[PDB]
Amino acid sequence: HXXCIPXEXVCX
Repeated sequence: HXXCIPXEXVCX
């Protein structure tokens, strides 16, 4: 939701 952060973070 709202984007993705690769490494430390989430997709969605």
